[PDB]
Amino acid sequence: VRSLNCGLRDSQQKSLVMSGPYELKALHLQGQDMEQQVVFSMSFVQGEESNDKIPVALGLKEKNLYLSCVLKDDKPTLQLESVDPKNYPKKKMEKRFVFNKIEINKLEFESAQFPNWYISTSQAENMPVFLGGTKGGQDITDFTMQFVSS
Repeated sequence: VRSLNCGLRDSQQKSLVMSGPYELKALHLQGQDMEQQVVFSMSFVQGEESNDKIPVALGLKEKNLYLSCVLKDDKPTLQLESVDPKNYPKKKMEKRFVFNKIEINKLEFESAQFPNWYISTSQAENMPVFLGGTKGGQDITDFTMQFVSS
């Protein structure tokens, strides 16, 4: 299974960063808070490889943590789940972990497990990243892949 390493930044220039051990937040870096964005390991998994759609899995480089979509309090919710390093990424994986990466010049990440739910950020700084179902309103659903390198 082919993987890559990148950071993600919404369309408003908010970089994804770590909150505590089990949550992400978004805030404008560069000249405010310096350059360290979470490094994701994006794997090319199996599913419908539509037109501009590629099924991927988003993992926290070196944490053995994956983003997953689960129902909590009856709403599709983003959680970071533990996985066994022996078994992951590898595979063609479970649904809760698959996101359809939709290309536009920006990217959207739709929950494969919950069609029409997207990885979203608020307009406000330092807020948690979440699964949102509007794609219009004040929450951001568009991102760019950032180089980290080394």
